Amino acid sequence: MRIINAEGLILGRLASKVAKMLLEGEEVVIVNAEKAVITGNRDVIFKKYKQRTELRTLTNPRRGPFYPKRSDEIVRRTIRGMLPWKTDRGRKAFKRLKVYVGIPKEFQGKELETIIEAHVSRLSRPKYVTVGEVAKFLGGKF
Amino acid sequence: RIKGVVLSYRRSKENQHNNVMIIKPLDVNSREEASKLIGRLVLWKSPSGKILKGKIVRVHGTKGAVRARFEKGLPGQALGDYVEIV
Amino acid sequence: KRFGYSFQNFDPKRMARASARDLRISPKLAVEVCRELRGMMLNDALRYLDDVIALKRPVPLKRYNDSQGHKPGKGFGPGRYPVKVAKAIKKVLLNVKNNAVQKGLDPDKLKIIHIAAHKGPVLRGWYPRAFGRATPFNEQTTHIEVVVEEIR
Amino acid sequence: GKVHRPRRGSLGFSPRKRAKSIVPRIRSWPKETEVRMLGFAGYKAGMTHILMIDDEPGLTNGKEIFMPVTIIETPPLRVFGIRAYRMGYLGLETATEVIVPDFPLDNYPAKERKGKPKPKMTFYKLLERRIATLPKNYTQEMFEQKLGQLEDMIKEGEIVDVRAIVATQPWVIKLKKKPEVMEYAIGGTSVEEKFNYIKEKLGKELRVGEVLKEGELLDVIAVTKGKGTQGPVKRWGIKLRAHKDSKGRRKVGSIGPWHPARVMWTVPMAGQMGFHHRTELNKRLIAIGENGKLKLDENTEIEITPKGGFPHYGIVRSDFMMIAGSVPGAIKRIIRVRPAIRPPKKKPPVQRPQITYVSVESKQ
RNA sequence: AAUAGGCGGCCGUCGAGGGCUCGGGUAGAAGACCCGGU
RNA sequence: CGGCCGCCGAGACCCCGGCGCACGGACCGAUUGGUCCGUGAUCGGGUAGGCGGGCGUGCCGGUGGCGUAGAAGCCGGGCC
RNA sequence: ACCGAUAGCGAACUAGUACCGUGAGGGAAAGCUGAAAAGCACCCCGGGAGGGGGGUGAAAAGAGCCUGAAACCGGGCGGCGAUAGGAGGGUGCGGCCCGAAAGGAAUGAGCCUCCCCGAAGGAAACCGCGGCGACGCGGGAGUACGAGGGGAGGGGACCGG
Repeated sequence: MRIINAEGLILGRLASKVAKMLLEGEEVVIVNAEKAVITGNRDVIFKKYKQRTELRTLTNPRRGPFYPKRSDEIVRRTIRGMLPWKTDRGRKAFKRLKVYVGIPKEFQGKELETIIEAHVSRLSRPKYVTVGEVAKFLGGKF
Repeated sequence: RIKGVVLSYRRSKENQHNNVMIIKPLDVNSREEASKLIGRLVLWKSPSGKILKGKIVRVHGTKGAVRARFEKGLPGQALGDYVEIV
Repeated sequence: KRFGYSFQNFDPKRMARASARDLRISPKLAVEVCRELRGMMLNDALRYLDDVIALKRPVPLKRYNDSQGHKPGKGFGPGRYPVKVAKAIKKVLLNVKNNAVQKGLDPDKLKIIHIAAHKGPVLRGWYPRAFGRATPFNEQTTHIEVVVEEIR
Repeated sequence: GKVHRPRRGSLGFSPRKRAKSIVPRIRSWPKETEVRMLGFAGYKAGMTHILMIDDEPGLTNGKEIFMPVTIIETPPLRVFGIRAYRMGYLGLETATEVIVPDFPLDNYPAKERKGKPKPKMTFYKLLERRIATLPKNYTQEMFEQKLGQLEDMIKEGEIVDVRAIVATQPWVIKLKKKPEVMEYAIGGTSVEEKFNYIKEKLGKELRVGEVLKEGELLDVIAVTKGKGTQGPVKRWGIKLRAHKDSKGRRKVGSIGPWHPARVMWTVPMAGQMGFHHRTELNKRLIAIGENGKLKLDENTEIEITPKGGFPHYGIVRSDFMMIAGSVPGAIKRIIRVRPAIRPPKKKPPVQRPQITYVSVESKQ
């Protein structure tokens, strides 16, 4: 089991690496989902996520796309998008992932890994909005 | 002996070759390290204890993966599973 | 003699058998009742059939249950009271009990190890309908076979 | 152009299904600084009317006006449990719950029949009709240890909320014997204060007078009267079809367009009507009466029970509430009340209004 | 709610609890739900 | 956007083994043929259509046989 | 050198019959017990129809009668079986199960170990050098390996299906 501190990490690259590990067959726990960053313009990102949450089935809301609003759920769905979700292998790989906001009591005092391919130091300018800010705009709990 | 992970079949985007598998050994991360394993056997264990035999024939890519040819192809439940080199 | 049994391992020293042919009852309800009665003791099965006839206990339906209302209690679910089928199967069970007694087995240790219902010959008839159409009106008959064994 | 009109019925009360339980649940609680239990419970008895001098702001202020009221019988509740809530990952999670040990019951209306002495009822016997699995060999000492452990957890600070578990006593008013067990929040900002408030009344009786204030607004929660299966005309208030319709008049005409090739959930259809969980807002508590009697002007006391008794209900014998207007539910239904959660900016004064006449004539 | 939840209590490694049956509706198309049963 | 480096990727191309075909050759068949060798980078998809060979069914003239120690037929399997 | 009961005349048989239309006129379906009825005496159960024993027969072939196919229905056994999506299949293998004969096999199976040759193809450790870099070049070396073709030793029941 590998624990990854999502603080100061690019969401897409972190999700790609984590999906790769899950497919190779490891157990991954992400510990700081609310601190992941998304580069771009704040208004554009907010509009995109608002439209994603607005997607729903007209004939029955109980079947519509349930796009997430919490930070950990946003990270989980981003990772799920990079997996063969429509296959047994993809479902099993997704079942080996846990995402949390903040460090839970059970993970305190443990080794927290990081991905240098997703750190914010790669960016020329730090123009990004955190998943926590996105969830706050969307109205999620955290 | 060495431990390895079965990654996938030898494949294109929409074509699959059943008797060749891609295997990643634990502590190899280059073609130079992976080339030392050419000619070594690869063993896979079935749930009932049956042993399936293959041999490493070529390196794959540049990150340390290798190609193993199996006389009888792996079932496909071996994807992401562990195999023994030698 | 005229009809054979689907049971393969019949042992005359420990088992008894009986049957009824060309019964004017519903084969589907006969199948349901036989499925309920399979694996039961003879006296318990007789009490079951008596309760079904008296309407104190519904028979669940697992295969033929279209447009069937549920019943009070757990496991219901569609159920009904096939009184005619219950009476016919009760007659068959009494016959098998007599056969076992005449063989010499104890009636209180008999378990129904085989019971089956089959579709028999169809008696054909017609019923008039609108626009000068003659339309089938048929009776489906049932064969019942039972084999019981003495347990020790 | 076409003709516009609002849609038939509201989509904010869907699904229109039968209530999960006949005992109402309370999802939200008002924020208060006073340390008191935030609500009460009772049984719906009937409706009557009064004439009162209006005190609420408006055009008819100071003029004697007609007012319909509902009488809710509220025998004292029994406070028998305390529950503690910690903060979980996704919300409140109960950490522990302590109930008092068994005690003799003295308010049970035992009657001498031919042979045998008084039944001599005790608690955990009426409660068994609801819980059915109660502690065995439970002692005051063990109860004290459990309470001390709960208090120690509160001191450590793992507890973020405390609530009181109460039970109704229908046997006092001879309505029935099976009680209703409910959970109630306590106002205030100190968990220690709330814990002391519950602890001082654990195992005791709480009366509506010690909880609620006359003349204040309340929210009323109950399950409405059941109507069975009802068609769309009554369920959603659709318009009857043209009188020349040969396939029926009490049905929706078109249940959807060609595309989407499915029936949308918004099309009215027949189904369950009534027996729904509902909440009513801003119902004034006109008065609180004791022992089935209401005092008027320190020298007149009247019986709230009308001549011949309430229809489909007995005689009021315990404390009761007078609620302005109507409340959801049937006769003898369990009704929960809480302090109003969204009162108007200009609320009426918190005191009993001047009552000039109370109707006690036959209601049947 | 597939991360398919929390807590108190009773039970098992004969037996807690429940169903049919009984008298009635705060309920009802069958099921279900609710009160009572010495 | 202007360039470069390494990999991965077909039934394509290369190699080993097998089949058929077209043409030529040797040898051998009492009615269309059979065995073997040589060449094929310059033979091997295919609708309409043309041509060659082969499998199966009833009966007749011959020839050689099987069967109550179990024919035809039918059911489930092995081999070619 | 015709057909062999949906064929041959429409009719192999109580067939131009049954039956349809007021009427001219139209017009089916339907063969087979066994060598011999030897066509089940007697007992138990059932209101009966029948069921179970017991008899006849080389064989129930039991009159609902030569063989009894397919579709369909009921039961038994093997496999799957209530979080999973594609016309119900194709390639490969794994799990469970069957596996006497007709396939191989104690004159030796799956399996384990070792040795020789080898087409097209074909690395790397390390050393020297070029490039800002990804990297490349000469040696190692056409070496290790390589489809397939042969040999020896061990074990003793599976392999194919």
